[PDB]
Amino acid sequence: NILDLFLKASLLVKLIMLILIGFSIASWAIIIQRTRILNAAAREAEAFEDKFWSGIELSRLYQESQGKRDNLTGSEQIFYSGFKEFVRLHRANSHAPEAVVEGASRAMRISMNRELENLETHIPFLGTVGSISPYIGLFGTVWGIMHAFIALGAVKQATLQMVAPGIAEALIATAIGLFAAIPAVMAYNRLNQRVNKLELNYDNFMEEFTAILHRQA
Amino acid sequence: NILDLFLKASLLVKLIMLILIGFSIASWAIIIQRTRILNAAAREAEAFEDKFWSGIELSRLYQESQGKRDNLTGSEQIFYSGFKEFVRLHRANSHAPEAVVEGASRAMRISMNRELENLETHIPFLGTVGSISPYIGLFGTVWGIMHAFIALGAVKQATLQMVAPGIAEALIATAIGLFAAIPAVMAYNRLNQRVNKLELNYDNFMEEFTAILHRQA
Amino acid sequence: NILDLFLKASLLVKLIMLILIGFSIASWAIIIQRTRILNAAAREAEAFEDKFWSGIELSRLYQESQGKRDNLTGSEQIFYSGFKEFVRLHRANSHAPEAVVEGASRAMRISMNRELENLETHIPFLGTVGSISPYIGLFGTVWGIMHAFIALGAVKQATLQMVAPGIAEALIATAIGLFAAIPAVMAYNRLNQRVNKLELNYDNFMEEFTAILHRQA
Amino acid sequence: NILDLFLKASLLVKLIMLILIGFSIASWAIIIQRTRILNAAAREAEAFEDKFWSGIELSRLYQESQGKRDNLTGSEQIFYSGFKEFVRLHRANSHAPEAVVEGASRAMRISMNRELENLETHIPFLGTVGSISPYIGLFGTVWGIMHAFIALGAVKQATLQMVAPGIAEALIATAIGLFAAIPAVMAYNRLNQRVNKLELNYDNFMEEFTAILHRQA
Amino acid sequence: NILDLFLKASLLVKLIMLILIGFSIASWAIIIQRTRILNAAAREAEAFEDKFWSGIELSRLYQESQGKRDNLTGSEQIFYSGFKEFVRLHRANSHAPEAVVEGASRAMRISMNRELENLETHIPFLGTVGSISPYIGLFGTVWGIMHAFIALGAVKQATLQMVAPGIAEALIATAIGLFAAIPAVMAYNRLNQRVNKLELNYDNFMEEFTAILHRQA
Amino acid sequence: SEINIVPLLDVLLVLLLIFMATAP
Amino acid sequence: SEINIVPLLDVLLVLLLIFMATAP
Amino acid sequence: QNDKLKRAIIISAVLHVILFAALIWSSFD
Amino acid sequence: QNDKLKRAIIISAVLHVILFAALIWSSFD
Amino acid sequence: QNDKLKRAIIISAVLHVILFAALIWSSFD
Repeated sequence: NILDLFLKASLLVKLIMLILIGFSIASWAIIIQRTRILNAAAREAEAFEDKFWSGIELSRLYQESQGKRDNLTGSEQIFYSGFKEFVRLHRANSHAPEAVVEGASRAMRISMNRELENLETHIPFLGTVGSISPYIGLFGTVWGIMHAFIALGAVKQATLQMVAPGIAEALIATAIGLFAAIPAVMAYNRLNQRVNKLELNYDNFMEEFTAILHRQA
Repeated sequence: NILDLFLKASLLVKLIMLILIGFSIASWAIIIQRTRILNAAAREAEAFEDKFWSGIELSRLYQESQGKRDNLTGSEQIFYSGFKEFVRLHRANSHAPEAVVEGASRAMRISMNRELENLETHIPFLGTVGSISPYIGLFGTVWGIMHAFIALGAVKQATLQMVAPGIAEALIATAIGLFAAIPAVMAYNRLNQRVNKLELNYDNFMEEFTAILHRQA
Repeated sequence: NILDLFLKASLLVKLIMLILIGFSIASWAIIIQRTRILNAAAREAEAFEDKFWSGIELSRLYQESQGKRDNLTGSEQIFYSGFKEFVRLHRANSHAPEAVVEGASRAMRISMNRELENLETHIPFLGTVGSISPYIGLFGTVWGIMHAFIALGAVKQATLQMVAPGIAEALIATAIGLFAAIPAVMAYNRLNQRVNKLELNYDNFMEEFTAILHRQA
Repeated sequence: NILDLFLKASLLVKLIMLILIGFSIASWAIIIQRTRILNAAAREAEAFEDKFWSGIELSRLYQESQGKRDNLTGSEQIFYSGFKEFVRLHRANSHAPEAVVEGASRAMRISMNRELENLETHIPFLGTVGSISPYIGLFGTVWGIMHAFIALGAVKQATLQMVAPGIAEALIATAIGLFAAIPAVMAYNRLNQRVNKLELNYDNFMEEFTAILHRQA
Repeated sequence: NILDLFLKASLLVKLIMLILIGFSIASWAIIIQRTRILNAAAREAEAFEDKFWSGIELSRLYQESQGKRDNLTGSEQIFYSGFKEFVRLHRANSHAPEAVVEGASRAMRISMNRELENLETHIPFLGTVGSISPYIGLFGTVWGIMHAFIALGAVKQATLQMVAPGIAEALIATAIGLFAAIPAVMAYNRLNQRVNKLELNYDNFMEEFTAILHRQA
Repeated sequence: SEINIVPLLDVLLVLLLIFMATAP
Repeated sequence: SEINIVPLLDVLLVLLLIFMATAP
Repeated sequence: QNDKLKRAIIISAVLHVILFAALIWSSFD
Repeated sequence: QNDKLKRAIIISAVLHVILFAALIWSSFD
Repeated sequence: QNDKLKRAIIISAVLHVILFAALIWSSFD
């Protein structure tokens, strides 16, 4: 039934349907794949932050971090970069305390920016899809209405078959356009507010680490 | 008439109606549940705010909190965690005053975040329902009208009178969706405003107690 | 004419019209009320900001404010709260400049927050009205069309001229809904823009006063 | 002719058409008036910015600036106000060197705010017109369409010869609305962009002049 | 028979269609050209950020930059101009340190402004197309329908088949309008976001480099 | 940067009136 | 708080299609 | 505060009544 | 990441095929 | 970037011309 109407429609309507189907598939895949990464990042951040406040010497933590340096991710890399820069600056030329503090701060900022860039991917695509999804369906419906009006212009009296294709193609276009827009709308804000709360934890950790480093030198 | 509607409706039409009815029931239940919890939390917060400024020494308040034992919510939990962490850190005599103050602040921050997370449950479902509900109804209406038009062509004795009952039943889908979506936005806004109101009181109490604890150090 | 159509309407349509009219009246009343208060607050803040920097000793200004011995509004309240906190905090407890500065700043922040809260009432109602209003009109339109189509099938004669009035009722409902909706949607942003600027001015004044107090410690 | 259609129209349509024509005329006048001022301000600012860094002593620049004091604008006015406040505070009172810099900064900020306010006149009206006109056109069309439906409800055997003038009159309102709404949207963004690009020069000049004043204080 | 419809249409419809086709053709190339430039700039900035903090002395970096002459772009031009003017002012006799620092800072600001102006070319044109395109199509459709009814009014008695071809020819403009409107709206936001993300890095680098050079003198 | 298709309701109502007018 | 117009357009288009289908 | 709100409510109500009365009259013509 | 993208694409394609089959079956009833 | 801009303009123009010609030719059929 639906396949009959889809085949009977022109090529432009079929292209629009294919584009909408592709957008739906991509949106579903991205929504599926983002949540696991976000949850894993949150769990790793909490787990690492648990061990930092246990009273263990920072030197032992730095030594342990070297063993898995190439696979560091999350909140652990910021501490690694900051401590490496601090120790390198302190061991060389006996720099002023402000210099080493600023070096640690810049290293932490760069690492945090890189991590946040890694976390946030393909999120704006969902918003764009949700925003611009129905207007393509409106384009298809307008073309179907035009075809129906052209069919109605025959000299003979109109019949059901003459106006059948336009109505069917317009209805199918509207239905697919409406169907393609739900998941992006339902997921965009929930995905954005997820990162908006990890940013605050990273900022708080950076402030605490800098404050702790201030007293040492 | 509900049984008649279900009997006359085909698949992908009664499922949507059941989903919408379930969403309406769930939204009403969630609202009714959450109003009382928020009111009780506000009253308890006001009561403990009144208690604290009575001039009683902090130690006596600590034995009172210990007498309360496990059942603690909000400000009581924050105060208990802060004092416990402060005493545990101070008894060690292995940290500077700034270190023990920071350690005391961290526990209060964690407890406040946990309490807010406990209070803020089930809110996003209302937003999802309010955002999603109309489009499902529109999809159902479009599908029903498509089926009604398709079934018409089979019988060549069609009349404009006999299609009115078929057309009328299709539009029931969107009305249910709008009726479900109407109260969700208002409930969402009011609950979010109340939570935002509580957050400021929690933050102010945390800062004041941190300053007071630092004074004795 | 139109009055006859309104008289011949059903109960739900009339109730919807009454609700929309009430919402419009309330929104207009709030919009008319808030602007004068905002303008008065702006000019009062500017006047006292100008009075501060004339060069008169701060003690004389505090003496005049205490002699007023009444509730104040705007930048006057912040100065009074800060000076009153400073007077007691300087002699008592720790004489370190940092403690006194932080103690004064906390009181200034509390006063700013309470004034901002007192200046921002009844605003979210406009936003929720703007968000909710169109759906009620759409509900009325759908109900009217449904009843019009249901009534048609009960007679043997099928003429669209018999169906004509229901479309007019639905269009009236939709027009009333949009007319109620638009102005609040505009006024929400138009009013938030002013509160942002007032907050910025208060923050700048707080920074300047904190620096002035700190430099004499 | 169009004049005949205007004459045969009722009061509401005539009022709507007059309002739309007035909006078009006002929009054109505002655009033409504002373009020249925004063009001249940038040239004057660039000329004074080039002149300032020539290395001439500031006292000579201040002395020369008093010749055309009533006609100064932009960075010249900012510099004049800052220098006047600085010299008045320094030679009229004996205080710490930081207070004079703070007062000069406040005076410069107030002058910059006044200059921006004078530069940003009459802009939001274009945005209001662009956001309002289509709705007015839609209401004007819906009124006539509803009246035509009411008239057709009672009559029988319509031949499409009685309702043609109604459609002909309704379409002109929408055409005029679109014509009025077209240019305001394109003018608004460009004017806002020019103002935003102009603000940064004043900000940078204020920062540089404060830094310069600090050293010689 | 799209070509037949295009040839049959009046002068204004053909002019509007040609204008819309021109806008679409001009619009695609700008996006295609700008995406590559932004992508290249991102990786170049990342590479330079990687190289600078390796611990290499500044004189070696200046010697490397000397050979590349005008090929330097992005932050490399900023560093080149800043160090050049710093050296030029330092070798001059009787120099205050802060004056030299400010002289370097102004050159850095000028270079960054020039780089941003070069990078942000032709972007604002897309927004105008995206905001104006549909209105022209709607105006054309309204004009076409109006003249269709004007031609219909010549014969007072006519059926739907007399006017049906006219309406179908009119609706061509809106489809082309939407077709030209969609991609610019899709691309403008992403381009703006990339530009802002690139600007923030230059701001941070300038701040850090200005901070570092202060301790050199 | 969005798409405004508000005036399209005008054309829809105008076209809808035609079919009702020529019903008999 | 922004005005959502898509549902109204969809309902109007559905009604127009229903009216058009009944022409013959 | 409350008195100003009541006055604004009354003004809005009378303005709306006047507007509706004007709209109804135009229907008879 | 690329392997995760491939897995997500495969899962989405399977789900879409199942949904299309269910829609076709429901169209008959 | 000016030569690249001209190349992009030419490519867009020829692609649009080819696509429109194909659409028009298929429209008659």
